[PDB]
Amino acid sequence: MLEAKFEEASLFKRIIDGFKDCVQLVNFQCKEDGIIAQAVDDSRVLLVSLEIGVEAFQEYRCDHPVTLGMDLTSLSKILRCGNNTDTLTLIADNTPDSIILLFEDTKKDRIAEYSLKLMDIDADFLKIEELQYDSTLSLPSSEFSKIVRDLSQLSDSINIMITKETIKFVADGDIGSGSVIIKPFVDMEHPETSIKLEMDQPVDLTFGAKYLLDIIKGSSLSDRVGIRLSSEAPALFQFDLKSGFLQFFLAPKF
Amino acid sequence: KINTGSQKGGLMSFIKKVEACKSCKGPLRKGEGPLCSNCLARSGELYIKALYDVRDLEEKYSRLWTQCQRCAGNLHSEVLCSNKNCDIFYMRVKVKKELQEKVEQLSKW
Amino acid sequence: KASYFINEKLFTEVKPVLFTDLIHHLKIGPSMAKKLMFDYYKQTTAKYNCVVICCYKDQTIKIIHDLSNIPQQDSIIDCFIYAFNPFIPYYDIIDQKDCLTIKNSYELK
Amino acid sequence: TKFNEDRSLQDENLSQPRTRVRIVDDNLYNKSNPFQLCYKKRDYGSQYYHIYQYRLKTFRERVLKECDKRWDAGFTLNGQLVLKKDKVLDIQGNQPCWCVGSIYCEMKYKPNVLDEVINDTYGAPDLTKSYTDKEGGSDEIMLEDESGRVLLVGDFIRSTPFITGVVVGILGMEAEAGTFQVLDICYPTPLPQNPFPAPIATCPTRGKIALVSGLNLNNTSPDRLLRLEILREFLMGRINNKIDDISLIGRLLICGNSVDFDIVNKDELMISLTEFSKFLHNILPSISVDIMPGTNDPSDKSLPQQPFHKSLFDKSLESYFNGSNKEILNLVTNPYEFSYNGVDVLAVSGKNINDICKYVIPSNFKDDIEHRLDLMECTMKWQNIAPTAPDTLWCYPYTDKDPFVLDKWPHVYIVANQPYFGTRVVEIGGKNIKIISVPEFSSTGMIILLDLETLEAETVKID
Ligand code: SF4
Ligand SMILES: [Zn+2]
Repeated sequence: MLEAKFEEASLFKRIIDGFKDCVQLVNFQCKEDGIIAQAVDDSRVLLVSLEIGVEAFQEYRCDHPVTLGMDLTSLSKILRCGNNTDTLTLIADNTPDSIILLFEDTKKDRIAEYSLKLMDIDADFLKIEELQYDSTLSLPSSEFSKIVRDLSQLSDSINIMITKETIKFVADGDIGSGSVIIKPFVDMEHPETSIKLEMDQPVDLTFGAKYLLDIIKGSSLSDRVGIRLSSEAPALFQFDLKSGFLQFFLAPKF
Repeated sequence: KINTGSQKGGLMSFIKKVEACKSCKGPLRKGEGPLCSNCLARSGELYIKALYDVRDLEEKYSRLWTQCQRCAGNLHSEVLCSNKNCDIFYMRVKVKKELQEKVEQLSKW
Repeated sequence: KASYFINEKLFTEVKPVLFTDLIHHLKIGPSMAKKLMFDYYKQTTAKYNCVVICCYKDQTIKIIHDLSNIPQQDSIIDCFIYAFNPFIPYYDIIDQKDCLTIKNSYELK
Repeated sequence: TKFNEDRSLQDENLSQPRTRVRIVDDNLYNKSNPFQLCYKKRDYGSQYYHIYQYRLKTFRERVLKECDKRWDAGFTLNGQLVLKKDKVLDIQGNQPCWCVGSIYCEMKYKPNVLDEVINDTYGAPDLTKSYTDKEGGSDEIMLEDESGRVLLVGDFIRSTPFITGVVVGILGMEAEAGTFQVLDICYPTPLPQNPFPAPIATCPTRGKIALVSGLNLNNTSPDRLLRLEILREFLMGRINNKIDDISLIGRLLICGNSVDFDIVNKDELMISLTEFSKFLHNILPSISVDIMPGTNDPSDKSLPQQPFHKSLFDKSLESYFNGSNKEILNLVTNPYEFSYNGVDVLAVSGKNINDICKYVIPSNFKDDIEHRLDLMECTMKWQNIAPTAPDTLWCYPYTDKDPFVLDKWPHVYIVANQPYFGTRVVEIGGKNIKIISVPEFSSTGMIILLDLETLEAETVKID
């Protein structure tokens, strides 16, 4: 019997809304050390992978590894029915036909017990074949999201140039072009505004903006994002969590 | 049913399949075998399901390829037919692939 | 011998008593069990439907029902009295220790 | 019977206390098995033409080892000296042409999957009692060969079965420039057959084996389990007045079709497997069994059926399934080649012979009483036990090696699941072999005590 009592429903709502658009049907694996769920989009170039360790939760009674066939649209509809003062708890019996979600308010008030039906997506559980990335950069997430937004406004193909320790985005469209050249920044006052490039290998890669527009949606969970780039290995965008991550795996178009 | 099979491309290559448990999809399958210690009581039903799937698939595969040979008129020669208007076209290859996957799944016991 | 008593325990219980149930209960040879069932049918006769199995020269081991006994009265070299019924849940698992007229030629290691 | 059993029920019962040790007759398994095909390394990407390539090659070689004898350069037919021209397509004149190639039958009632996909009636059951027209003569027989196919017409093809997949040398004459009048045929060369060391055995009675097939247990159970229990007791030395006559049964062979269910949702199959496991656990402490899978047993549908799996039996059998304990239970493949102390035995579930009967015996002349023994004799004249291996009785698309083609003639040849019982010793070039037709135990309770001393297939009917 799984019983994952959170600390605040906004955490899980943002966790889901970070990737509820790219993918739509996932398998949440409630194992004995938290929750882990990976999926791939229909275009098969984007792989979402989420890990919420047991530390992020408040209570965890799951004693047997269970699987939940979540449909992200219905679950987002359910999560939109949550307040900002509720301790959402996900309960599931031995053989789960449906999942129970309770947004019991801290002060004694109306408990919100929703029963969401589950499916069996019968998919495979995947994992990245790891490799030493050519450059593991860290960058404030809001700035990255703004950069992707204003660049994708121009064209539909964003390029990244990691050379000589200056992260560079370029986009060459029909109405013109746009080139952002941010230097590696570091400061003691604002730790979020920190950009430390790696001179391991120069990286010149171009990704489709139609996928970065979905990557940048999970920009609220992590105040800063870690982008790992390699000319052969597929790029990774890691949004760090309190006890996990919401990392995306994207492959440059070719 | 998310296929995600034989689609090796930009990202669908160099990816793993952790081979979760059967009938429960329990990731705690560190112990070898197609089943975890929790739902081991169903070890006589999942094998039946897999074996009967393999039976149906191999029967269909044999029927389709033997039918292709009869149509091609030749038995000792290779049938390299480009006719895409034949109902059995697009189906023989699908059944070959699906039977390959189901046989590889049956080979875990 | 507890034959007459342990048979009746299988008669208060409606479930039939095989001629091997005597071997299971009293741990005696098949011929003695057949003699026991025969005498029980002779002078110890509640009411029960009886079935006998008559051997032949061609080993045509037939269950003699409806008491016809017409085919080859003389070609019958032997006839046991089979189970007592007033069929049976078959193979009520017996350990078969010391109940074997013929033991196996192997080890079971 | 009250007095019929009176005189019968006075016995000696003197050899009761001691356990009568049975005989010891094993079979050699360490060597190899041409039919073993693990699910790993099982490539399905190939095509069914490699089987025919290998068949044509090896059978043409074996028959050319003997075609020169009766069809030499000096063989005359009073029309013109016979010609050796291969490539069956090149029959250009009335000269007697002799050539080798794979026979292919083309009936009109053979199940065509393309018609079923067109009419969208695939997956439905099939009556298909027979393939041959036999009322319009629409069926044809083509001597298919590498780059060639010539129809055969005449009267010689009316005697020989002429089943597809066989490779024999045909000598005939061109009739209508597309047809061929079969004048005679020649079969492959005789194979080697290991000797039969019958009297060398230190023990005087080398023992027998018990053959029983077509159990097909099902929840309907119209006394199918009653015959099973009677057979268990009979092999257990109880139903017989043992004078060391039932103690010489040793091994016990179950050849295919042990369970049965009308494929629903895998529930009756579990009860049938439970009953079979009960039978095995109740008979194994005294007898040693080895089970052959069938086309309805929970195993593959292709002919080289891999052995049963342990997951089909209960826990007592699982205990018997300990390693290095194959002498009690074996669970061999479907077509297996035992060696019961020198008696090389070949046993099949009988699906191949039934499929062959689909090629001759018509539905609504050759009937089926002893002609099935003739079909097995023909199968032994040829050197493969499954002539219609790719085309009609589906098999694995083997490449570069076919296990269905024979490499040596076995002393015994058992065919299970037959509608009748019959045995016959057939001699093909000195090497004479015994061929037994064990029937279905479900219809008729006949089991077969095959003696290993001198091959006397005695019958034991249970009713
Ligand atoms: S796919 Fe169609 S055209 Fe091609 S061999 Fe099969 S039946 Fe003939
Ligand atoms: Zn499990």
